[PDB]
Amino acid sequence: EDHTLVLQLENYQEVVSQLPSRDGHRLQVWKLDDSYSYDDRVQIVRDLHSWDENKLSSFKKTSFEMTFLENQIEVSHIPNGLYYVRSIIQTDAVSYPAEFLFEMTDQTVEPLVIVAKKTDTMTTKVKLIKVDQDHNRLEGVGFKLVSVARDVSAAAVPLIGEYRYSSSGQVGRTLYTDKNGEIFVTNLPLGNYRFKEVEPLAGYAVTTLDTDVQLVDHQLVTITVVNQKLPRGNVDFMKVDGRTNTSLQGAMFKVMKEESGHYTPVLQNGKEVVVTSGKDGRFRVEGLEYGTYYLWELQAPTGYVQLTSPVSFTIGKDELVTVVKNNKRPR
Repeated sequence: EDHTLVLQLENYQEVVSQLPSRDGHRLQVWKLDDSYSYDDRVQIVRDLHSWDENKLSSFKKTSFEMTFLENQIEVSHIPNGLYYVRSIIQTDAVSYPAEFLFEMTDQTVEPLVIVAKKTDTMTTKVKLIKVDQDHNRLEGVGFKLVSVARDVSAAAVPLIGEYRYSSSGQVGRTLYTDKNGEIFVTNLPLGNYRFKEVEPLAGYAVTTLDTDVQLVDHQLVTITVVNQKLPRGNVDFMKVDGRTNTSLQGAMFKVMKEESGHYTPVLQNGKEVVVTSGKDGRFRVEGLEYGTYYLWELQAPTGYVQLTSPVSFTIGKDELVTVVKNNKRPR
């Protein structure tokens, strides 16, 4: 009449981590009548599998206190009997369904140890495939996943591991393509989702920021997102006095792109790109993807006025050296 049952679970540490409280849980059981034998456990468990209250109506429904210890659960103060379990844990965050029988007799060595197999394992599944325009797979591209309600990005989706929904998971994560270009997410609730390409790989331009996906059942949904690999080019500059066309040393610029109304620094060789007109007026930007850029003037040549706006330039397939003119400060 005072037995303890020890339950070991799949992915035990992580499941526990997802529990609000390790304390106050109960194990729901049915205590079987004497027409049932533990010798018949395979067939019993099969015969009770398809839920029907008419299969259970003769049994005594009860429950026992559980505790989640470090690597296993203990279930406390269990009388002698033959007991059926359908669920070990069932919460808003975590479900651990499990169908088995256990038997306590006066001969039972304490504790009884059962390694419980998780049941009800089908899950939603979505696979994102990231490619370039020739369908090479792209590794290391970052996405965030958001759910969608009536077209709006309703929430950042919580996740654990790599990558599985959990309603008590972390909402702040960027998901990154693997060596096969793939992101794989399981157990998302049914519904409408959007993968947002928040972190493109340099050299590959975003075609569509958002890629929508709808999970209506448990069948794999695969979506393919296409990036534009951009060629690279160079530009030679020469800083001169605009009246005399003689070269000027010491004009400093930061190279920038524009994004959403502000200038942001171009990064190359592990830093922001700064260029300085040389003894001959010359400077240069090399490599650097096709697109539109700006020379943001940090410092004018001695004796010269600051340019009134940054110098725009476009790198593209289409002068041998681009001349940048400076006006001598009258004063």
